Amino acid sequence: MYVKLISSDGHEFIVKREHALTSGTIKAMLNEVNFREIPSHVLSKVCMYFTYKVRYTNSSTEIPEFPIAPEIALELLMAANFLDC
Amino acid sequence: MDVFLMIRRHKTTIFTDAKESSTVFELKRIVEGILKRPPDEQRLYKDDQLLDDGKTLGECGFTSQTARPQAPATVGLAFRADDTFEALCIEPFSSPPELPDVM
Amino acid sequence: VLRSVNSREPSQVIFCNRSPRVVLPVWLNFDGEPQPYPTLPPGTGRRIHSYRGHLWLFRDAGTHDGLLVNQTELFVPSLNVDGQPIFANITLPVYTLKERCLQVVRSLVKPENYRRLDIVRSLYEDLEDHPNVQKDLERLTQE
Amino acid sequence: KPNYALKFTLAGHTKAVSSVKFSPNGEWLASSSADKLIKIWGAYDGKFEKTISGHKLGISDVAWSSDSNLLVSASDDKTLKIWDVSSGKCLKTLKGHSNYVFCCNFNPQSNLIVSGSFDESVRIWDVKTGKCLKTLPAHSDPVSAVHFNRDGSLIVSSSYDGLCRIWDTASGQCLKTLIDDDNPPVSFVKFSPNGKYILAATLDNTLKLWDYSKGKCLKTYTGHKNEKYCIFANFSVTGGKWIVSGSEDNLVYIWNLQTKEIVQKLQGHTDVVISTACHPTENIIASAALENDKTIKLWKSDC
Repeated sequence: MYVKLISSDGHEFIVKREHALTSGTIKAMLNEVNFREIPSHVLSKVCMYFTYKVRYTNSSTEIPEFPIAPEIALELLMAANFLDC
Repeated sequence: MDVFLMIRRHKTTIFTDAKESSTVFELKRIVEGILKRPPDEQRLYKDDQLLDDGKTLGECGFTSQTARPQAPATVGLAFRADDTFEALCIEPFSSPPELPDVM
Repeated sequence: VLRSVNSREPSQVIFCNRSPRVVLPVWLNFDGEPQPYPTLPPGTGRRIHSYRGHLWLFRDAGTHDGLLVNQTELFVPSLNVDGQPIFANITLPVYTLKERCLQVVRSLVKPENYRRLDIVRSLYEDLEDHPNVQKDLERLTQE
Repeated sequence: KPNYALKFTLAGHTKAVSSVKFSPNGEWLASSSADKLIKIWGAYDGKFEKTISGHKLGISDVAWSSDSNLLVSASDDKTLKIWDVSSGKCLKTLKGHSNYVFCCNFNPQSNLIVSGSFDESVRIWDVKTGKCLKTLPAHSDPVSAVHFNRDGSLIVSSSYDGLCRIWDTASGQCLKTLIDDDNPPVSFVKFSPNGKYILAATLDNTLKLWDYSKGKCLKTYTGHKNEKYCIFANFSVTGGKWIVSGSEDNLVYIWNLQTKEIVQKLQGHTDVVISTACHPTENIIASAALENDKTIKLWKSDC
């Protein structure tokens, strides 16, 4: 039902497995998975994207913007490029 | 109506959704299913406000507008420790690097 | 190609902007060339005068990010039997996390300083692979 | 009742003919065309008189001054031009609209020109200076027709936004908007000769006669085809009281103004009849057709 995604700095993020399968990487990598290179202020945002993606995919209720603060954009870009999501 | 939450204790964060009309007690059942501890051994919080088992999440201040999938609302979680409860303690996430010159 | 047909059959349309972006309607003329039209503020609507068989797409007006209209890429006013204006509901697509990340970076760094960045060199290409309407039109017609 | 029969076909334009207008003195017919030319013809014999040229793109409309000496024309090149008809020379080019100019008219005094454009504005111009005196934010969609009433005190405009609006010439103020529950594009509008009524065409195969003071519709005329082009219509007042209009089935339609029944249909054109005109003193109709025809026809009736 759930998986645990652990950041580089030890934070443990517990998310629905279906939500984690949003990332093609995580599908292959996968219960528990460590991300030695992704810190917690980035992994938490990745989990938010998982929630956002599953909630608003194939819905016609008005889609809001996914917000990304400037300070996290590059790492999130690298995380997203790594995660293939 | 769905609310979208982060239940946080120490270095643990649970991402879950719930109905605005569901109860604090029902949210503890979600936590129990994941972190083993029974509802009677849990204390849930909105900021520094202890939430009562019988209140709905809406009644505590978690609504569709304030608790969104791309910006979930935080629920603090504290466990029983021996004769009493541990203090509420949420470890902050890592800090972001300063903005490179290009920005 | 993908082009409007000179039907001369008038058709009223509501351009309804249910997105947070400033929207730029693009009409494909009778030679298939994109023509830009006045922009829509987010959360606003406008009744406009168009024609049956005329092709429209919708983009972010400052960045040319592609947008959805009635859950698809292209809008053509269809048969009207009730006399009401046809709704063109413009919405945000669910962008991939990567794509949305590219959008936010492009908005903060000028394209001169793209390669002045601490990122895997491969993503340099993705940053400068901007959305433009002509790129999609070749895409759309080759589908 | 009327018995219009074809007398002359005027050939010469090389594209769609957009507008025909009899000179107020009855001597001349001016025609405009998508071929960018204006032509002058004898009103009674059809004899070609001269060609007037200067516009850079096609022309939608042409209109005479009260004394039959000047013409104004409205062009896709975004200007109007004022022409001295006897010399064929362009006196002024009226610049200011930001898109196609579709319609034009002089006021009865012929010191002012009114114009309406795809750009949703109505502009009032000084004939002598060529300067724009007023830009009215008249509509929210293309303006299909503009017309001064009998004493020049009012302007009526029509638009694809569904409205007819009546404007005070001197102040520029909108005095009345003609609005109904259903609002199809208004493709043509004209004051009746006494200025009390307004004839409006809509792109649903309907012409309507509005009471200006009451702001209410009194008569409708149907049976013709009009869903695509802005077809020019007229009051025929020299014999019986008719309404005259072109039609997208290549016919000129003539209705009894009072009863609203069709009384004649004129066959002869080989494309959409987009312009009709009624002679000021004789029972003569001019009609003009689009690209598959390119001619003007003159028809005469005994009543």
